Amino acid sequence: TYLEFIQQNEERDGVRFSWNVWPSSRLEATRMVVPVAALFTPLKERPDLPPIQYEPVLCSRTTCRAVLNPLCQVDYRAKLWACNFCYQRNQFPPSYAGISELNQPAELLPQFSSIEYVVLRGPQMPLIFLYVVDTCMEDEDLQALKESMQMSLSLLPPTALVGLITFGRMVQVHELGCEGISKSYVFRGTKDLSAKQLQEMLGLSKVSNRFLQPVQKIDMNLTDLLGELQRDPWPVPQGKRPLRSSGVALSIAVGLLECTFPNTGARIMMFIGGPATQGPGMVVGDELKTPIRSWHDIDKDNAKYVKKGTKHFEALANRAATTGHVIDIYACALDQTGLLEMKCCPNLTGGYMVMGDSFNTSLFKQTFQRVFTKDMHGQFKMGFGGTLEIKTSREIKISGAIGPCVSLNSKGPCVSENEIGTGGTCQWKICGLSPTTTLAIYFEVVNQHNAPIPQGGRGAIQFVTQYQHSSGQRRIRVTTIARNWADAQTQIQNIAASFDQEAAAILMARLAIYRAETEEGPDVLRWLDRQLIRLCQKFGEYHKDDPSSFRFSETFSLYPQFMFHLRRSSFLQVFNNSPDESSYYRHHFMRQDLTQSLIMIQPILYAYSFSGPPEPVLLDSSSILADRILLMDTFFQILIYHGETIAQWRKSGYQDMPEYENFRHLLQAPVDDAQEILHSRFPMPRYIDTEHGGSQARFLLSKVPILTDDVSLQVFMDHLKKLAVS
Amino acid sequence: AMGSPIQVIENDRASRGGQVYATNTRGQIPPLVTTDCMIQDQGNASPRFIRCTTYCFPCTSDMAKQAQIPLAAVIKPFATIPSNESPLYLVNHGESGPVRCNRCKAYMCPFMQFIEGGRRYQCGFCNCVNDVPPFYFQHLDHIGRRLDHYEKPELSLGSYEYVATLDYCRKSKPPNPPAFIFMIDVSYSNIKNGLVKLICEELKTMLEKIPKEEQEETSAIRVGFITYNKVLHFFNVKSNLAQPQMMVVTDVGEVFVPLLDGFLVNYQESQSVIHNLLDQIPDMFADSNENETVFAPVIQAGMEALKAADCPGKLFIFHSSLPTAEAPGKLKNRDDKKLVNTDKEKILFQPQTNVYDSLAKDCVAHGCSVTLFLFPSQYVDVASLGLVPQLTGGTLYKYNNFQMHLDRQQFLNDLRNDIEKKIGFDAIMRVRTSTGFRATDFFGGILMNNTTDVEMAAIDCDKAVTVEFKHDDKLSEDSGALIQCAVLYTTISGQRRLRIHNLGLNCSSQLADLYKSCETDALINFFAKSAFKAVLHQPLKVIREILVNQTAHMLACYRKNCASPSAASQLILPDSMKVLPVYMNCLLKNCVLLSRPEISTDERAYQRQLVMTMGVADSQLFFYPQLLPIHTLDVKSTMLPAAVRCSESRLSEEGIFLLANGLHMFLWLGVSSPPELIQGIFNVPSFAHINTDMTLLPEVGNPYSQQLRMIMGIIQQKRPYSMKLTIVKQREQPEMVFRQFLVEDKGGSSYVDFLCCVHKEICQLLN
Amino acid sequence: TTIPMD
Ligand SMILES: [Zn+2]
Ligand SMILES: [Zn+2]
Repeated sequence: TYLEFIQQNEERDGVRFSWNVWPSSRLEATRMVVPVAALFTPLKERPDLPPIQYEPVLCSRTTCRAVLNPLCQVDYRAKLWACNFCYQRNQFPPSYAGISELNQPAELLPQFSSIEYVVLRGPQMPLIFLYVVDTCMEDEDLQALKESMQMSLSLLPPTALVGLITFGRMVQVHELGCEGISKSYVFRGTKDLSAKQLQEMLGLSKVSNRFLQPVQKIDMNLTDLLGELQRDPWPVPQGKRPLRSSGVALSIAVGLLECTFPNTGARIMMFIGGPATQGPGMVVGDELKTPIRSWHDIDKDNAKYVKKGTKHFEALANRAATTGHVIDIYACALDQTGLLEMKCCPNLTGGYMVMGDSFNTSLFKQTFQRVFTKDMHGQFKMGFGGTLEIKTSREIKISGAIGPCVSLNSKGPCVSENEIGTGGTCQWKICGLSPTTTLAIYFEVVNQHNAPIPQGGRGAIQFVTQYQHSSGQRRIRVTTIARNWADAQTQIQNIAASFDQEAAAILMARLAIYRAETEEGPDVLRWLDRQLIRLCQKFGEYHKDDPSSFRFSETFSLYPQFMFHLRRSSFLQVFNNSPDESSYYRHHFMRQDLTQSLIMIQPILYAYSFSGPPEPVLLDSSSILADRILLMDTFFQILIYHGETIAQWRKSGYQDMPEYENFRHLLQAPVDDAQEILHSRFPMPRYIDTEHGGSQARFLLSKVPILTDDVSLQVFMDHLKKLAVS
Repeated sequence: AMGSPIQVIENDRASRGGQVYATNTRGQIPPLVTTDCMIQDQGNASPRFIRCTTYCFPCTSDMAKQAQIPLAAVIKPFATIPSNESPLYLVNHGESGPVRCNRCKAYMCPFMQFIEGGRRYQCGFCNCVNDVPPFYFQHLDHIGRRLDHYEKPELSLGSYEYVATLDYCRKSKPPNPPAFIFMIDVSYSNIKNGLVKLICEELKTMLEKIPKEEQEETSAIRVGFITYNKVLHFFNVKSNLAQPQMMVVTDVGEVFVPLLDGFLVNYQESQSVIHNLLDQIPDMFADSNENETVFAPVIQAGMEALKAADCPGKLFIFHSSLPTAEAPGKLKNRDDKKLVNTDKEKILFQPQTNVYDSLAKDCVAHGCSVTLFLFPSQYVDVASLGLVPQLTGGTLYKYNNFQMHLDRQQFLNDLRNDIEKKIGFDAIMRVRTSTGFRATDFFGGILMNNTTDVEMAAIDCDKAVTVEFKHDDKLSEDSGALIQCAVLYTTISGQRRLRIHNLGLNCSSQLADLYKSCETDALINFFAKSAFKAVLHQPLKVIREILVNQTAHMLACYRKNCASPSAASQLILPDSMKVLPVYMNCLLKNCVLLSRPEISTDERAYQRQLVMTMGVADSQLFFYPQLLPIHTLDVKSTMLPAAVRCSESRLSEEGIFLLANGLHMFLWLGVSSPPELIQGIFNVPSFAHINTDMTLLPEVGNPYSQQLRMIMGIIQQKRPYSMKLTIVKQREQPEMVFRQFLVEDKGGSSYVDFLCCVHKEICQLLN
Repeated sequence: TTIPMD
């Protein structure tokens, strides 16, 4: 079963392709509509695997350098192995001597396609956590934040260096450990500073400090300071917003680590309570009279900050990414904080983006502590300054990648001229990554001269991810995968069967959304639809000009429905959310694995009823019944909807009565499953408990030339069916 | 043979000392500043507040021009008045405020002639008639004495104060009490010489003696603290911190105060936190290895902090060396040999950058005054570091090559003294006159943006502003010349007040009267300041020429117009100017108007400033040191020995002398100096047994060491700066310096040579 | 005060 194949290969290699059988020619692949792409998770959970301790072993050819893997042929009685990527003959290292057909090195076992090595680098660095705190918020808020901060500080490894920077009208860089007096360096929150200027001003050398010190050495002091922290003194006049130098504080923090611990794992964590009002990075005026830019404002070109403000953060983002540091943004305010302009920082460095109404909410507190989740060995499930390299067989080339990363612009034979997303490279830097971090790598078939050697068997791709494990341990994660080549003029079938509609869907949504940012407007829906049609035309069963005859193999049948939900999703239809929300959703979707990605594109709706166990039901109004309870799970929120009948039974009180044991259960059933998700899911979803005619039914109802408009899946399928056949 | 200084000072003490001086007559000539008499107001201002170069002005401009006697006044608005003399009164005219002529705006003083039954008072300065406001009306009586007179100070006294109404205040709102900001240079130099600890430890004691009116129980003056070295360290000392906070601002150039609340607190309320900080600062920078420091940013910062707390203030800056760290006001080591006739010599005395003058203006604009305690040890460019503090009305204290075991007491005495000084804030002095002449020039630690208002961020009891007048029209030998000084300021309690000084001078068309009423001490104070200001504008040889020619011109005029016929072989000098030549020669011999061979620019700049602020008492002594013989001292039954001429001729190998100019105090010892004395004073048996390098206070001694200590005290008494003692052993020792103060000897030319010079040009003016 | 210049 292909479904087992898909599952098995994702569980083993944290990989998922659009096609699992590739076209031996560039032409037929071009007209295969969905490109040979893969959703790739470099640190996919895999406890069944030992971290085998030793160097990886690489091909001796300089331009190749692949990692010895199960695809390489081995001549034991001659201590040689042939690189499956460039055929180069290679010798084994001395310690391998014993190697034999029946007792071979792990890296060569299929079970170990995907294995982790333990580099003996040398500099065992401690993790660095830099808190960049905003102080312009109500005491309730700042107090909660202060508490959340203390909590994290207690989860940090004793060797981890911690640094504190607070800001408001001005920016303060706290010198910790400094006992008896407690001091700090203050800068105008009105003007920038280079990592140099700051190094000089704060009086630091070149390349622990008084600013970043041991957790097991500062604990007391820092927790005291954190606790004594009070909101920005400078009073705010009526009709005005606080003077918050968010943009400068970040710049000072980025620079602080740039001149102290460059090129090494570290999280710059900036918590904000409102928008930056005193540039650079300024996001909006200080006079309440003016509302923060909207999606309409920004389109009517009536957003005078957006461009400058974003230009600022982008620069910071690239510095930090280039210095190998992560930037997180925890924005909690009743109104926009400027995420849209700041998005590139957590988007480019593998950082987190967390939205909220206030830090004094379970929503936030919960989310923030999930950030410091420990693994089975009490180590953060964090990875730092990862470097991802991807080798391909000579018949394949790398178009580009889409997801949390930055290009290392490493040219080579594997890179393709025609680039997609972050392309022109075979190497990307992912400063911050987790077991969930997933990237989208687009490939391009090469063998252009149409009818050439189909021979060689399969094509292969290798993924090498080096990173600094939270443990301080340096590591290299290696994955090598191979899929069979096929002659499309004799195997269209064997190829079409390999389609992975779910993956394909997401992969395309990723390209569609990447464009949505790019200089491209609503021509997205346009291109997306054009493709859907082309796919139906090449892989659908049908007689020309006979819509009623159109039918899809069960291998494709859901692709159409996926697109249907994508094109009408908040991911491409921004105008119903704030520029900030829009950025927040896109941030998470371009990260997520195939599973979560799907829920994000097409919410799951389960129905509960006295008549049978909970069963997923169509994301249609038809699914909304009077005697049924619904649990709609988009990724960002969990909603429970009580149908009319059940709403009355519930407003009537039957639940308390001992006679209606079951009813009381029914009401609870969906609530219980929402509790699990409300812990398991990382960005903790917003919760909603509504019912027939509730003020919040809206949240459910709403979720339930151009190829079409805001219509129904049926109409959509109709207009679709007819265009596919002509 | 001329009437020496000592004889002149003594004769006046004889005939006028120990007697009451009632300022009831108009152009009345007062005793010399060197004479101790009791003064009772009674109409015209006390000579302690204001003296003049002549108490009888020439009637016309041409007359004045013939004589060339500068008409000016030395004014010390807040001069300390003796305990045994009556204090000023505080007049409150209510809502309206003080009554003033509508035309020239002169205040209600004894110079207002009440007419028409006392309904309209004609003003004595411009002759305009005014309407005695309702509430102020009062019946005249026999010749108009108003039946009020002796009851109301403003009507019968020369000096007194008015309560200022809100329209006398900035932004028409009650000002706030001032604040004191201590800024300590903690770079290496001052950490090593143990100055930092000194200032911190000693500051814990003195912060208590901070001034406060009797009417209140605690001082309204708040305090602030700062340390620095090319970077500023502000401190938060709010009355609720168990520990003081520290905020470092490294953005010199575009400086700013990182606080408000926690910076400028009540020393009482935040006592324990401040001491806490004061114990700490010394250790805190103990290992500092920083040597370069900034300056302009510091003044910049304090001023800013004050502007923010919206209150006037005074910065007590403690600096050590030439500020070299890059930042605005960066000072180089530009000490050049551009003098003696360079015509460009002036630049040596002006500040390097154009920033200091600006900073000074901003300070004055915000009632910020800066007093600087400088402990140099090498060139420091005083012409730059002392501008803001001069223009701002502050005080400049220099301690060359500071050494703890010697200078500790001198500096601490200065500091205590300077903190307890009676001071007014954010003041502006205006000198109105009667019809005919007007104030046209000012000299003093002041700043002026227009041509009538003398702005003093801070003014104290020692500071004296000198005002030159010029003829505007013609004066009446009948009405004479009136003068009304008025200083508006803010008190340490935060009150807007006005201090008034009225003075009636005589007028005349007769040259005899002009001279008969001159005061040499006054005239010298003017010439000194006048020339000292000119240094920044004309070649010194140009200044010296004007001084000499004006001196010869004055005497020539007197000779050809007043002096009874006498032989051409004689040189006539009016009694008013007996000792003028001597003193004038001293000014010309002074280092500020002299040159290069020895004496650092730093020393010239320093003196040039110190004098600019002096009153008559001060300038008299500064230019003609007081030389007391100590060996011939009457044992326990003393009262300060008689002064001896400032010549080496009056020294004896067997004697021991005391020479003081108000700044330096030399103890000269001759070789054949009696071992008896050298014992009861330095506790060592012989002359060769004393070490100069050990100029510290010598106690013990029962009859003499005590009697000498007595006089040293009485000498320092009325003197603002605490003198630096320096022991000199006769034959070839440091004595070289000492000889400089023997102002009558040649050292320029001797007193006799100069006299001989003047006579030549007086003869040249062939008449 | 008269002074004969000799
Ligand atoms: Zn190879
Ligand atoms: Zn008048």
